[PDB]
Amino acid sequence: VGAXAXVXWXWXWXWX
Amino acid sequence: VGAXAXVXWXFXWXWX
Ligand code: NA
Repeated sequence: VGAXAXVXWXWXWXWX
Repeated sequence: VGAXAXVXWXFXWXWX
């Protein structure tokens, strides 16, 4: 849990 | 739904 890649908040593919 | 900022897959903060 923290910063980098995976899932959650920020840039890439999903919803916003 | 798609690419850009928000929740889902990618970079930033959350789970690896
Ligand atoms: Na995200």
